[PDB]
Amino acid sequence: NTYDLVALGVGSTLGAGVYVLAGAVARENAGPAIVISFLIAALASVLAGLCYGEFGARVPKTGSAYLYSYVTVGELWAFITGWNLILSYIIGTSSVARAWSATFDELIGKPIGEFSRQHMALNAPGVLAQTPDIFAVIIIIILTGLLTLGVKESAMVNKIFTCINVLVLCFIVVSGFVKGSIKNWQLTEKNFSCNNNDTNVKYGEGGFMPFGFSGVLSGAATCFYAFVGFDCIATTGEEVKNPQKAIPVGIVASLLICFIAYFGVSAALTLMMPYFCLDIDSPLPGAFKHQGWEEAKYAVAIGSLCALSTSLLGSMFPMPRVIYAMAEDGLLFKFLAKINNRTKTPVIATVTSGAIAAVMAFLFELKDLVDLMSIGTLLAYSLVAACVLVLRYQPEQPEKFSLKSILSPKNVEPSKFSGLIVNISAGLLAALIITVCIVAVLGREALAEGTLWAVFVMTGSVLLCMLVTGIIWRQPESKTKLSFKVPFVPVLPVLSIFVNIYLMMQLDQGTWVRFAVWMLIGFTIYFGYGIWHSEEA
Amino acid sequence: QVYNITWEVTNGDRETVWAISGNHPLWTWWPVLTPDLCMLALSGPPHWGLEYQAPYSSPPGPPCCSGSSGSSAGCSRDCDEPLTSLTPRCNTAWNRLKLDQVTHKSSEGFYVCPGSHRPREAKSCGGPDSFYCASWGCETTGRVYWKPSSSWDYITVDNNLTTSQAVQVCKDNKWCNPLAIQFTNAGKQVTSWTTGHYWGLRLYVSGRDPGLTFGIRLRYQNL
Ligand SMILES: *[C@@H]1O[C@H](CO[C@@H]2O[C@@H](C)[C@@H](O)[C@@H](O)[C@@H]2O)[C@@H](O[C@@H]2O[C@H](CO)[C@@H](O[C@@H]3O[C@H](CO)[C@@H](O)[C@H](O[C@H]4O[C@H](CO)[C@@H](O)[C@H](O)[C@@H]4O)[C@@H]3O)[C@H](O)[C@H]2NC(C)=O)[C@H](O)[C@H]1NC(C)=O
Ligand SMILES: CC(C)CCC[C@@H](C)[C@H]1CC[C@H]2[C@@H]3CC=C4C[C@@H](OC(=O)CCC(=O)O)CC[C@]4(C)[C@H]3CC[C@]12C
Ligand SMILES: *[C@@H]1O[C@H](CO)[C@@H](O[C@@H]2O[C@H](CO)[C@@H](O)[C@H](O)[C@H]2NC(C)=O)[C@H](O)[C@H]1NC(C)=O
Ligand SMILES: *[C@@H]1O[C@H](CO)[C@@H](O[C@@H]2O[C@H](CO)[C@@H](O)[C@H](O)[C@H]2NC(C)=O)[C@H](O)[C@H]1NC(C)=O
Ligand SMILES: *[C@@H]1O[C@H](CO)[C@@H](O)[C@H](O)[C@H]1NC(C)=O
Repeated sequence: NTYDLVALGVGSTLGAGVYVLAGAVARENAGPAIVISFLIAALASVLAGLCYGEFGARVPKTGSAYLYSYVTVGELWAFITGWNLILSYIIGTSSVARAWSATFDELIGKPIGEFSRQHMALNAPGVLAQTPDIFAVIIIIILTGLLTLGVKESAMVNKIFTCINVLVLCFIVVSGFVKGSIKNWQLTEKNFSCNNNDTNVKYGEGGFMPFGFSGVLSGAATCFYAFVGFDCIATTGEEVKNPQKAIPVGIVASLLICFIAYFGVSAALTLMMPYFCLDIDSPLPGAFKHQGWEEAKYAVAIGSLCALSTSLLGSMFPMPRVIYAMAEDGLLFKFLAKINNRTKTPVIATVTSGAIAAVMAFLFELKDLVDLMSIGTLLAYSLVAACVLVLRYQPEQPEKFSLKSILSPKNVEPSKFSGLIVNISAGLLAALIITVCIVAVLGREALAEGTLWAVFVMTGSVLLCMLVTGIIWRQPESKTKLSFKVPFVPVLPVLSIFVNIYLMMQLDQGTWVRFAVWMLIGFTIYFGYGIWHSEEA
Repeated sequence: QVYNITWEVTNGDRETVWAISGNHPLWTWWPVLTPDLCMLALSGPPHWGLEYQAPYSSPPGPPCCSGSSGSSAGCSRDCDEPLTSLTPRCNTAWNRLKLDQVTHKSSEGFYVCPGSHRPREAKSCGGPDSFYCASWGCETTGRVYWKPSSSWDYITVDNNLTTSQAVQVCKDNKWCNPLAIQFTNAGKQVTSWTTGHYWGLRLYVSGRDPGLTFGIRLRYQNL
């Protein structure tokens, strides 16, 4: 049964993440040190997964983090989680359509792509895609037509596509270890000449870590989105033979298998061809071509187009479903809630989300969409971790204080006073890790210089973080039995939030601006319309 | 009588990496030597990335896309990207920009310590393994915040170009970390330059303080 749990996890986790991400990271953010970027992103994911195990344990009905938040924590928190999940699905659809279109375009040939270069130009690389992906828009419209018609993901074909994906991954790893050479992890100025006449290349230092540990951290922040999919283990639904013991082993084993796959594939990619000469549109096939195994481009083309499909469909199928769920609850506009009588599907929500994903794929680069999805997913996961941390200390439902009551409560089970102090402590602690990450990222050079203000704020914030975590620790936990519990509930959720926020802070200013605008639209919808028409009103 | 005097600056291997010449009487001509800090690193320690480059070799590395030659095949944009993650070294135009920044930033900098010509009281300073800078107080010159100086060291060392002047020279993919070395009065009275004197130079950085050895020597012939 544990074997089945780990299988479910590996299957649910996207297998197309490395095909599109490996090149973009290994060329723009990390080098061969992407091998390490995948590791950190794995660990950051594991901390999240364990929390999900408890979160899905707190609600007997299986569902998304939206439903769990709405039942447990309330309207606003659930709205924010669902809106982040909407962004994750929409932008994941956009990114996977980008990847699939790029792969097919390179396979068919550049002239097919060069039609866009002839007839279209956004002309704003910084805030707009250097090249619009019209064909990804065509893919998204086709798939939205299929989903509106009622076409649904097929289990058997998905299994077949996952098997072919894993076989091609094994072939890629074997070919990397056969043809690849360690010299590509030791490149110097002597090897800083690329055969193709491609300009504005980011040579960097060269070697194994050309862009430094900050580049490794930015890649890990960008690689966090690839490990998404382990939720299905926490939300398994079926009964488990040893829940709090089988669920965590399954989650960790699935994430370790995914890390092994990504490590092997990125290692092969960065060993066969120089990191700075990687093809962002299609890294793996071009890397094969560089080594003279050009025929392999077809095999990868067979695998990649399958794997990306299993990703795109996976993102596309639930994208309307969250919109429908929120619209029924009144959080989102009711016109999305309506379901066609002919299709028995939420046609309007599917069409709207498809159009948004198509626009995002058209106007924005692959890395921009990737980082926007990463920031949204990291915010959602940090919110889930905070939700578990808070709920562990609230009393089971049907201000002034004293230092003795705060530091040494004598009650054996959570009182409402204990719940309020834990709520306040969680809020203060969240703000304080935000400050810690700000100083560690914006004040990073200031910290290296040892300037008094930066070191003072850092030390004070870290010590007060420890103190707030301790005050949470001192409060009694809920005696309620759960099918799963995060082991170190005072520490592990806090470390999860810390890692998630730091990874978010690694993302570019453009990603933060896009995310801020998205959250602003979400809050405008909620405060202007959602509150008043909520079905619980 | 007037001779063809040549002042030569050599790497740690005592191979000439820079020189200037003039028809002057011996011990009367004391020009400002302007060797590049990167020339001193040719065939030098591995950190600088020039340990296999011969003296007088051209600056290695691909051109910056912002150079006066404009964009070209394989040009780097690292010369425009933030340099915070780069190592201060001489191996690339953007690494030379980072070295220029480190040598110019007030907090960072470089310091120089005397070699064999140091007084015996400086024996504790250490040999070439330490670049004669095993501990603070051995440094006699160089640009750092505490402005070290000596009444007996034979040279003073400073940056030659300002940051703004050096940035464009770096983007052109040329040698762009020129030092300015001036003979002190002690150096002007010293006459052992025929045998050459050697100094160690180390960057003041949050780390191992990478360094190199350089030398100054006089050659002369009839003219
Ligand atoms: C006054 O003296 C200087 C220097 O004297 C030189 O060093 C002494 C120790 C001794 O060995 C002298 O015999 C010797 O000349 C004279 O300047 C040198 O002049 C010669 C030619 O007369 C240059 O020889 C080289 O010739 C190469 C082609 O064969 C040419 O490519 C070289 O240029 C490249 O390399 C030099 C360094 O070798 C570099 O500085 C250039 O920028 C270029 O990359 C070079 O022309 C020497 O290089 C000259 N300099 C040195 C340090 O040797 C000077 O001519 C003399 N004047 C009079 C009036 O006597
Ligand atoms: C799943 C359970 C059993 C173990 C979870 C382990 C994590 C809590 C550890 C493993 C690796 C750690 C990370 C490794 C490296 C870093 C980088 C660190 O920042 C730097 O080192 C910055 C350096 C620079 O300025 O360049 C911030 C914490 C973080 C994300 C660490 C946070 C804590 C992590 C995720
Ligand atoms: C990177 O460049 C270096 C030097 O240009 C290469 O090292 C030489 O490679 C040639 C192969 O043509 C050998 O004959 C030499 O013996 C090598 N010398 C040294 C000192 O290594 C190196 O192979 C290049 N690496 C890559 C991946 O192209
Ligand atoms: C080092 O500094 C000197 C002095 O600042 C520079 O010499 C100047 O060069 C410019 C352009 O050739 C002349 O217009 C000035 O008259 C020179 N000044 C003096 C005092 O000679 C020199 O160019 C700098 N760079 C190097 C490599 O020496
Ligand atoms: C290199 O440049 C030539 C024209 O000078 C061009 O035909 C060729 O396609 C270029 N190589 C590439 C784009 O890989």
